Amino acid sequence: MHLTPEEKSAVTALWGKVNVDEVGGEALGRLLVVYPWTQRFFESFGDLSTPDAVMGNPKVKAHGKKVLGAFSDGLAHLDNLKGTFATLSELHCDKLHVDPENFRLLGNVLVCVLAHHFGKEFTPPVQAAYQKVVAGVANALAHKYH
Amino acid sequence: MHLTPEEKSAVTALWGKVNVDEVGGEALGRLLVVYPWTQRFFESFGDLSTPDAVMGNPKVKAHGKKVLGAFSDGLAHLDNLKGTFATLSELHCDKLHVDPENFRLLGNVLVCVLAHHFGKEFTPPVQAAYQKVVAGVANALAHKYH
Amino acid sequence: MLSPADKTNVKAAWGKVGAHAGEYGAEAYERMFLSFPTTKTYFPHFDLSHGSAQVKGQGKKVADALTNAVAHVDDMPNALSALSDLHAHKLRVDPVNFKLLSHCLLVTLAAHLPAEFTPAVHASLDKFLASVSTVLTSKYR
Amino acid sequence: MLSPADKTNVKAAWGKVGAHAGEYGAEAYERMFLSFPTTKTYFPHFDLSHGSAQVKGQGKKVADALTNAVAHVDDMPNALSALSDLHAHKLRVDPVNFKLLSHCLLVTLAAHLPAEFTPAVHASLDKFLASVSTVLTSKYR
Ligand code: HEM
Ligand code: HEM
Ligand code: HEM
Ligand code: HEM
Repeated sequence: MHLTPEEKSAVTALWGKVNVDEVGGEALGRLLVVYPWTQRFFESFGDLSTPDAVMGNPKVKAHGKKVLGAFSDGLAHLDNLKGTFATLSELHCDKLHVDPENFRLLGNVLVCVLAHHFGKEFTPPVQAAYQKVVAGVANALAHKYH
Repeated sequence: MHLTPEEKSAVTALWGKVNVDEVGGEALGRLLVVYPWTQRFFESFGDLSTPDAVMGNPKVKAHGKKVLGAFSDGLAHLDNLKGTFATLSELHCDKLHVDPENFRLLGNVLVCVLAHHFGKEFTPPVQAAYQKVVAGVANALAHKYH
Repeated sequence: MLSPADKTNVKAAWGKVGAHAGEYGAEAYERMFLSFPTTKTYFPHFDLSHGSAQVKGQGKKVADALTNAVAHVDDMPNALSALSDLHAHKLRVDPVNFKLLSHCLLVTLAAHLPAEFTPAVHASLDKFLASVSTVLTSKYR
Repeated sequence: MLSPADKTNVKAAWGKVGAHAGEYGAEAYERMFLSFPTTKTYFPHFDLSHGSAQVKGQGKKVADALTNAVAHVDDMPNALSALSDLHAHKLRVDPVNFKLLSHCLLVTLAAHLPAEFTPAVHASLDKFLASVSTVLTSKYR
């Protein structure tokens, strides 16, 4: 995707300060709390009955780290997001049956989670660059659906 | 955009039966009727008070003809929609201030008009090819927004 | 909010649909699966080929519930209560997808009711399906 | 539908916002204009640069209306009646845009209230803004 030099730099500098396991556990947990119908994919994960149970469930934290891990690897290949997520796009469609609209919901909770963690350093301009990236990633993941 | 050869032929054979002025006035009229907030742009067009007054408004019918004639010419350039609608994209964003969501609404009303017009000839696979065309056109028109 | 003219329009258009409601419900699901392929992620357990009995039974269940809401249009939350419960707690369909079905139902109705699908009835039908969608997703959270 | 716990959460979070509400409203509009550039088509008459008083004025007006909604949370349709009329028949903002400002509000809240923006309060606030959005577009057709 086309990112200005200023947007690429903003995305990359902030991401160097992120602890990918913690932020991944938070983002996934908040997705399951704020949009509870997303729990239809995680029936085998244990107690998801309340916010505290969601946020403390170790299966939610281990999945979150996995998800953001592969997201993190996509930030190294911003010029070819489609080629980078092709394999995982096909997996999410043919084996997991995950509606791509959930990629968009997660991209917006992730932005909320960065703002909550970094405060006034997550400025308007920097949120703009991350909104383009999460929309680009959601796009790449839904690309092989059929 | 990528349409299979079957989809392109389905799109082109139907459209050879369309009366562009008739369908254009019908599609824009019904846009203004079913989604009344889209009337914000046309306060100089006269009486828009009731469905019959929209549908019979000469200025609505004239604007429809113009909008669908440009659409029609894009159908000849299905491999390069972005390049075809680039200057119109800029005009809708810098001078007309038209929220691109309007394009998507018009594309769905246009699909309902074609089904009403063609009845059983408008089959599920014919609809699928036209949905891809209207979403491609809406994306081309929103391309240069900034 | 459905006005009285909306309610009259919906009761007339659906009255004409009549005994084909079930066949129209199946065709709208098939139109949705081909135009918007991501909706097939909610039906992995179904044979989705044209004319499949599974699609025909889903089309007939949805039509019946539409008929019930037209009959109880002034009291829809109470009449669709069990359906909203099932969608919110068991099926959990993302609420984006309701707009796609609605559009495809509208295209189905257009294609079958030449004389009745006027601009004002089109407007009323679109508003009625948005309200049914709202009621069906009211208990999601 | 807002539960008793949701209402309690919103009053608490909005209470801490307090006298900054106007500043948070302007920041949310600025976040919205940079992240979702199509939303600038509704303010062609404004100076949209960072720090604009026109943007600050709009942020203060929107903040005051949400304060009024929080204060009348069990009677929102009546307290926001005039605002609903105004968006429906003169401004005519397409509905999609209401979800874009609501997300930017949330982002603004998270960035400024790191102790109060818990998962539970994040869920209640999102439900609260969807409800304000629904009330504001209630009279569109
Ligand atoms: C940024 C977007 C996402 C990325 C990059 C991503 C990546 C991954 C990866 C790397 C796996 C592991 C595959 C394996 O070997 O089994 C996976 C599995 C999975 N993902 Fe995605 N994911 C994303 C979003 C989501 C969302 C939003 C959902 C659902 C709401 C989801 C549902 C799943 C499920 C159900 C699995 C299987 C977990 C299991 O084994 O039970 N993913 N994903
Ligand atoms: C397929 C979708 C559309 C196409 C192809 C299209 C095309 C055009 C064209 C060819 C013109 C005249 C260009 C000129 O004067 O240089 C135009 C103008 C205009 N369009 Fe669009 N348009 C579309 C959708 C819309 C929609 C949905 C709206 C608003 C609801 C809109 C609002 C306008 C307005 C207000 C004008 C100016 C008219 C005047 O000055 O009389 N257009 N459009
Ligand atoms: C007008 C909106 C809709 C209505 C009135 C409706 C109604 C119904 C009804 C009556 C049933 C059968 C319940 C039973 O067996 O007790 C059902 C099931 C189901 N619906 Fe909904 N539905 C709507 C929209 C949707 C949408 C948009 C989707 C997915 C994209 C969806 C997916 C399903 C699924 C997956 C089932 C269960 C199928 C099975 O396993 O038999 N529905 N719906
Ligand atoms: C919580 C959601 C919203 C609330 C509470 C709200 C409330 C208000 C209020 C109180 C006013 C000022 C009315 C007056 O002059 O007395 C206003 C004006 C306006 N709003 Fe909304 N609004 C919301 C969302 C939106 C959105 C999403 C948009 C478009 C992207 C929008 C566009 C406008 C515009 C263009 C004006 C008039 C600006 C002017 O002075 O020229 N509003 N709004």
